[PDB]
Amino acid sequence: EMCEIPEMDSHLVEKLGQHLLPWMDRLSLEHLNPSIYVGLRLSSLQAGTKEDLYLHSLKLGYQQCLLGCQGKPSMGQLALYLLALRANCEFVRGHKGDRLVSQLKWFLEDEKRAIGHDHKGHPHTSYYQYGLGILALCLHQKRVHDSVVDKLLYAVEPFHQGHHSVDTAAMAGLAFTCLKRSNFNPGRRQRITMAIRTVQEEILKAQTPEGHFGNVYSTPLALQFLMTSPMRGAELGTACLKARVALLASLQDGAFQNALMISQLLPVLNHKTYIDLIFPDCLAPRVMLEPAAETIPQTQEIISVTLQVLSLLPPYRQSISVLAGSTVEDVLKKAHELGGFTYETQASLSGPYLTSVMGKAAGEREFWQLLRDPNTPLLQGIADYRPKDGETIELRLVSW
Amino acid sequence: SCPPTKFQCRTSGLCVPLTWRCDRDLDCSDGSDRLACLAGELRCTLSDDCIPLTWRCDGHPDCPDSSDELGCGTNE
Ligand code: CNC
Ligand SMILES: [Ca+2]
Ligand SMILES: [Ca+2]
Repeated sequence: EMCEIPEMDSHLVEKLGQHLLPWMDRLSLEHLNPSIYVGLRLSSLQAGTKEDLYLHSLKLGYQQCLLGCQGKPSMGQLALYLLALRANCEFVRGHKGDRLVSQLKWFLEDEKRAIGHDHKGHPHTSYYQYGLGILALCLHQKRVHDSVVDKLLYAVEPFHQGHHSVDTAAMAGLAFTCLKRSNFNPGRRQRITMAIRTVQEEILKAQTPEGHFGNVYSTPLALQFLMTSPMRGAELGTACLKARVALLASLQDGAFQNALMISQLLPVLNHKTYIDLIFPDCLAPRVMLEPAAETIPQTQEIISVTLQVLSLLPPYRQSISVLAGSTVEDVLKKAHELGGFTYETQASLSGPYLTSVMGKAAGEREFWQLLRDPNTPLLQGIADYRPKDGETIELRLVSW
Repeated sequence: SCPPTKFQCRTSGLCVPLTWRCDRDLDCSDGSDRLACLAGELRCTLSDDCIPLTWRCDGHPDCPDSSDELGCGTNE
């Protein structure tokens, strides 16, 4: 059947938008987020004249730093900037536009070379950004060579190496879908068609008993992909409705507070996906967002959190006291304030990313993994996860 | 209502740099605005730029002078 998510409560949706609203005023290149802009335009919600200023900031930052800063955007972020142009019914154009396109095309070419004629090699980034970059170029009707598409095809086709997340598979499917709708790689038409089906079954098989596809935060992008095509022979309808039940429970439980996650979910709640950026409808009516007038309550409770790092000699294990409601990053900050602990973060569209712990920076295909007790990886980053009293947070350097 | 080392625009008033002015494209509003190539690569005609062979005749001008998208199209 077909993947359909029946509309939800307008108040739940507006609540999501209000989380997104403060970011509309944060125009610092460190804070600028093309994904927020895309997600807001594809939604039923609107920020009014704030949007135009946000877009202008994106145009300033991205075109001056990539063609000229502090930390110019990555190529993956450039791809999302391209999606933002489409969200405003623009095609990338002119000499700056044309050169930005070629930069992204260089990104894919380098990543293709890294993967190799062999297909063992990893991308310097991820297959997620690989798929995202193909999608971005396709949405602006820019063609990539068959050999570039082949890498994404081989990554999901039968007897592929590695294992990919639902998120990564969904982004691949979105790329494939854009190629198919645009008739862009006729020499790979039949393989592209088969890849889309493959991604669909991989995603449905990844559906948990609670209803989510992988986890709660993979469900939005997965639903985006599933919504773009019908699935005959399969029971897509029931799968998507069970995903809705899971999604709804997570919303009412406050699972979606991170801005980029909201920006990936809002299109779904408006029956739209990134594929709607092929033929965008920029003038479709959207409800204006006003600031939530909500009085934030101040806690009076102290909680203690055990912070531990066993990846380093000598190991670190300390009980850190913070106000109830604090984030992991607050715990980290307080550990640093007590002495004996240090760390580093870098900016990303999902917020602060943990790069270094106590002098040790994650190397190639390594990262600092966040875990809680017992041996359970967090589903949120240091700025979003809020530990309970008595919980133990581990920072573990892992290879993937 | 704008700065000295930036431009101003007349319909949005959103100020714009002026290494953007005015560079044959509409950044504003209104309008008041040798090192041998690697194997498998290809050199541009009016410059030193190198591009993968697969970017020749792919519908987008990757060379500053669009050398790669001239002689399109062939047959075979
Ligand atoms: C690949 C990827 C994936 N990951 Co990771 C996973 N698993 N991630 C990152 C990878 C980065 C390295 C790499 N080679 O790219 C990788 C494999 C190490 C990974 C690790 C993180 N991930 C994890 C999560 C939970 C986040 N990640 C996602 C962005 C999940 C993503 C899926 C998704 N839906 O986005 C994902 C598929 C694609 C992200 C991307 O490239 N976006 C496009 C890119 C152009 O935007 P960007 O902002 O510039 O990308 C950077 C950031 O995304 C940063 N980053 C990656 N993950 C996070 C998570 C947070 C919370 C923050 C603040 C930044 C990041 O790394 C990217 C640069 O390489 C998120 C959806 C994944 C998910 N389904 O759970 C999720 C985030 C959930 C949320 N509520 O925000 C970890 C927290 C796991 C853990 N318990 O340790 C961990 C972050 C630890 C830390 N040091 O802060
Ligand atoms: Ca100009
Ligand atoms: Ca070309």
